[PDB]
Amino acid sequence: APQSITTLPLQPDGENRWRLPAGEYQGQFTIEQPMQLRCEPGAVIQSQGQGSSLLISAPDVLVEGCTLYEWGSDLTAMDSAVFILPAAERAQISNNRMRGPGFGVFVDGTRDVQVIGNEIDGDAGVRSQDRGNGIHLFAVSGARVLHNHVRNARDGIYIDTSNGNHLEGNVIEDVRYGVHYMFANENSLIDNVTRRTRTGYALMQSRKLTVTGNRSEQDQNYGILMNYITYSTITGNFVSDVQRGDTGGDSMISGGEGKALFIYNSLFNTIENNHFEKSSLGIHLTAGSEDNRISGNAFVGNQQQVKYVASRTQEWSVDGRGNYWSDYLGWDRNNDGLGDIAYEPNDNVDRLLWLYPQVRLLMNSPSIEVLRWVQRAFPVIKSPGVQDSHPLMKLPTEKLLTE
Amino acid sequence: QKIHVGPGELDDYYGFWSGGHQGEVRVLGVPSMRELMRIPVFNVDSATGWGLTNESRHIMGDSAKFLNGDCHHPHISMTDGKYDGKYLFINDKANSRVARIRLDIMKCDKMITVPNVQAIHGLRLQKVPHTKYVFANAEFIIPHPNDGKVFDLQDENSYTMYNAIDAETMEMAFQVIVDGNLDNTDADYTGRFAAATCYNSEKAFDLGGMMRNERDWVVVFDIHAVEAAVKAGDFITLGDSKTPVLDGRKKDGKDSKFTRYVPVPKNPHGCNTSSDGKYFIAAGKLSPTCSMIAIDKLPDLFAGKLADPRDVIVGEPELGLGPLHTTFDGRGNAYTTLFIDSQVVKWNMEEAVRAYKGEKVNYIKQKLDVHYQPGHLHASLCETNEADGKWLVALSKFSKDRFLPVGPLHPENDQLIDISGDEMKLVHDGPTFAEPHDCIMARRDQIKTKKIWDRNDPFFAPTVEMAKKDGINLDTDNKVIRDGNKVRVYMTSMAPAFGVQEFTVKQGDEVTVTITNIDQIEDVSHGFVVVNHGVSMEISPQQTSSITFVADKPGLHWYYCSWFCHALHMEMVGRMMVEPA
Amino acid sequence: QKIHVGPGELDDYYGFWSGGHQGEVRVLGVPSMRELMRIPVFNVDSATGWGLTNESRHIMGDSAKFLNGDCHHPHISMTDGKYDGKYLFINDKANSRVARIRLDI
Amino acid sequence: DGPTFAEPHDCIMARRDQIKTKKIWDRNDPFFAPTVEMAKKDGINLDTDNKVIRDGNKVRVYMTSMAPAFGVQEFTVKQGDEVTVTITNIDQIEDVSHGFVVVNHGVSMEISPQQTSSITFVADKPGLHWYYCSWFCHALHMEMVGRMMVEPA
Repeated sequence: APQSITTLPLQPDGENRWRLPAGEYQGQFTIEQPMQLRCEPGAVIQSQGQGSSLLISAPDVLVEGCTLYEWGSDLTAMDSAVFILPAAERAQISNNRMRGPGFGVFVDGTRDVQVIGNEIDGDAGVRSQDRGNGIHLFAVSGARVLHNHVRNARDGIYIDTSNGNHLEGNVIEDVRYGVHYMFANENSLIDNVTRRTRTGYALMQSRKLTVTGNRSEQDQNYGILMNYITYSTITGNFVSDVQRGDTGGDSMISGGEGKALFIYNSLFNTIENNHFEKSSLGIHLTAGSEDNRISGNAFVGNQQQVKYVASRTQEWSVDGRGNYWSDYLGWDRNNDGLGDIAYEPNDNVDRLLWLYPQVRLLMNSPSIEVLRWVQRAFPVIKSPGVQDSHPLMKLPTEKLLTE
Repeated sequence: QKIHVGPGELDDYYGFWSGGHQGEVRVLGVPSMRELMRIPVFNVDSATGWGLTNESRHIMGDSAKFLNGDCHHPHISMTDGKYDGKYLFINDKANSRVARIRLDIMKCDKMITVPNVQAIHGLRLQKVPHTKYVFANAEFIIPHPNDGKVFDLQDENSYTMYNAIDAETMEMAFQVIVDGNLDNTDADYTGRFAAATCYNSEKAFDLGGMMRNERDWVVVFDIHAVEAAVKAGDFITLGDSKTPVLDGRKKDGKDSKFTRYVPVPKNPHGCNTSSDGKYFIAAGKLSPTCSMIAIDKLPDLFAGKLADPRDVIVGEPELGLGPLHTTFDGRGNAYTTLFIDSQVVKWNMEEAVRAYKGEKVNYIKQKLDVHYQPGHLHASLCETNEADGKWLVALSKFSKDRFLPVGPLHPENDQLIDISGDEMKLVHDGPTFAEPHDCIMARRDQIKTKKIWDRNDPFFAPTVEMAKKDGINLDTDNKVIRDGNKVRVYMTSMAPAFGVQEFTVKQGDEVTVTITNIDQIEDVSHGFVVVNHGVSMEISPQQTSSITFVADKPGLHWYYCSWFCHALHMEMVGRMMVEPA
Repeated sequence: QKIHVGPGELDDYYGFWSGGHQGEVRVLGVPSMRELMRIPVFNVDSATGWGLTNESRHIMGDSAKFLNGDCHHPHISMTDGKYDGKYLFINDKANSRVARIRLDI
Repeated sequence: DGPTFAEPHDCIMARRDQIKTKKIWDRNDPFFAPTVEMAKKDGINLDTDNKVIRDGNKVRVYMTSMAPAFGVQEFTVKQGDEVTVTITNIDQIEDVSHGFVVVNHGVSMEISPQQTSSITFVADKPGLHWYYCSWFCHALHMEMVGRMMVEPA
């Protein structure tokens, strides 16, 4: 593993500057001095296949423009394209292109690191299990991951046991999980984009994070999976078309149903102003999530909008603001009274109002109307507990529909 | 099926849930799922006198000083890969103990404190040719020797060992030094390769460090090589225990003759053997994947005729978030709990392998929303090569609101899932206290039982030997023996009276009451409780048991029977007179 | 009349069986009759740490030496001949004791 | 029909409405008012402090515990000291209970949310003794471990 003191330095003045001319630099490389390696538009570091293309082991290193190919395959030795050691604080990895069967950027407990504007690609030859993560973060703090494209590398970007992170603008495509995210307290995710994944946002076992402004496109099996996520400010998200596990001649009877929001055990959040659309289910609520504040959301075109299971009563309407509730059947007689009927969810009517969209007309007839008036007075179908006292007739989240 | 065992109808399976952190063992009737019996193992049970009766303390040894236990995995001894109902082995992580319960008396007979290790978590039984060795895992790394000299955990002498105890004699057979720490263990159906998951490969004491490495290995032990080494005598020893200790630690990249390391991501928790015995399946708590090792490929791996350690992985199914345990239904399928996803996902081993080779197949048959946070899950007769797949029990660790509010502490939820057909469906939700962490199920025709004790049982043999020493025929003698300050009262008991209804002792005497229940009737069980002296026992038919206690309170004291012997139990009583010094 | 309490439902009655020789008070759910909780009272428990912690030993007082107990009759405290769900008093025959159980915790 | 072990001699019944409970503890609760008073004796706020005090042969370890990490993950004591582990739950999520189990010292407690529990035990055996969490409370329950460093005499 020769160092960057080898090859062609062409040093600019200031000594915190080492340019890099074009060419086929073949092998691995280790950074052991404070450097700012800024290279020309096209230079290629071709690691034949043995891993550890760049081992940054010194503080204050800034790598810009580099292109990396086929760095490694062995996950056991966590071979990556960039492997920032814990003592390489304040490192910056900007505007690099990386295509290899393994980790793209790996920060191992090094604080105040900046991974900006990197397009990471992975080969499709290897199976999804052995592709290797992208932008893996361990015990990191103060870091900022902005506008990094990662494609075809399992688990999108991964955060573990980290507190000081600020995430923005990531365009994650064709990965197993959009953001795999475990035991990461007091973080922040903004304006992320996950497409064609198998879990758009895995918000696991964490605390006091902000997931404002994110955006999940045609994902699969999950849109926003939240486990034990407390004291958070979930806002601004957009989840669309979370397809199920349907490949080949099979049917996962009573399973595999996609979910826009899988909210689990998360007692305290501030979920508001989110758009969940064209899903196979929304706001799946299990365990205990009392004291959570849900308002101003939008659920359109869902096969079943909610699957509340707890035996307690919880109103998702803080300060007279509910959710758009496409299934909501009629009734906005005061001009702005948000609604008179509380949206008591029925799973069966949700299925009808999605497959047959004209049934709303059929259920606005005065006869069916008085029947419903008698079915909201003498309960028929035991109350799935959720009930929005003040549902919404106008459709909010219009700003974030298409952006 | 039959979701209800009503009055008159009998239950179909014995289910040996553990007592979890309480320490006991709970015998339930599947599918009725009600408490048939509570076998005290580690806790001091006032009911049967466990921990207070002399025979129980003798079984404990020097562990009697300890009032707590933490039992995780119960298992039943296997003959020819099938349950025989002879012994039941359970572990104790809190105090690093292994206990043996005779299943024909439903009481623990043996109890060994494994030396020079801490936190015995993993525990499983050899399946072929019989339960000859029982394998245990020490979850926490300690220095050796642990004399307080060096507290560093990264030293060469900081390690854990794969304990292996002889099943019959309950004397430790061998110990194998391994890198990292072992969480769960399992054995194959060849009797040769036993494997255990290693999750702290990182070797970090701190919080986050244990997840540094992307892949943490599943060690595999060649038991035949270990036996050959033990016979050859090239085994080291530690401390005051002559237990053979072997070395499976790596040495500058040279794999040991005893152990082979197979990388698995990430932090694996579970490890099981296929019903046919073909695939080791190891969970991955933090990876969304399960490793699938061809057991038939292990011989070549140890021989040194095989390439990279992972080549032995013949499948890596992707199931979901937080796979923890894998229970088999003998029909070619597997059932795994998705912890973070909070589900139980069906899949097909062979379809998973075919997918791993490239062919597109959806090996994921079904997902069932268990409620909530499942841990281990167990299908009936899964550990046998005779799995029937008629029931599943999944043990969710939080109940949240699924039951009545019982205060700040909540019971865990064991859920019964009919799996006889092709569709998994919940049947019964049961609250359980003290967090059972695993269970085992056996058929009603597999566990033979004894209604009445046999007078030559080794359980209470020390008491009978002490009786021969004093020339007392326990069967038909009621007498008081006074030697020094030690008073020993030998009585028979038959409802509704006690054989000795009085005996005067001097203050401070170590009184030792021995009671024999000669009644030959079934279920007529007596008790013996001394008021204000902390003395309680149960005396089952044909069983003789003794307790010792200091009579430090002068005056008249009354002792009653506790179990209800006959209509006039409130009448069976006695006066233990203590005279001041 | 109906006896099956299916998954996701709740029982209608609390039943505070005593533990007899166990020394505990067993909260069970009528009509499902399933062990909702096992309050430790007189035994030395290993799950809740009862009998080991300083608070429990201080509650016991000088009777903590006794590892055994025998509890026969539990009865909930009532106001004006009606339960108010405040305290449950349980007896101990082995050691001649009377214990109290706050029904909130 | 039901099987009940160890002869429940009697039973009492109440309605669901009659019995009201507490999802999580309070911190004014009398149940552990003595221990809180002990904290006043040392000027220790159990809610946020994580400290070890050591006077003579009595070592006290006040700490907070929230899933999945103990507030104090290492305390060094010399052999023969009565160590009084006082551990408080700063977790406000219902049903998330932790445990304190010291390996091979016969020390186990449960800790409900917002509960304070203190156990005194003697560090007879010198060396490194892992203590883990008993009640499963978090995904990474594996790392809810701490190491007690007992100095040889």
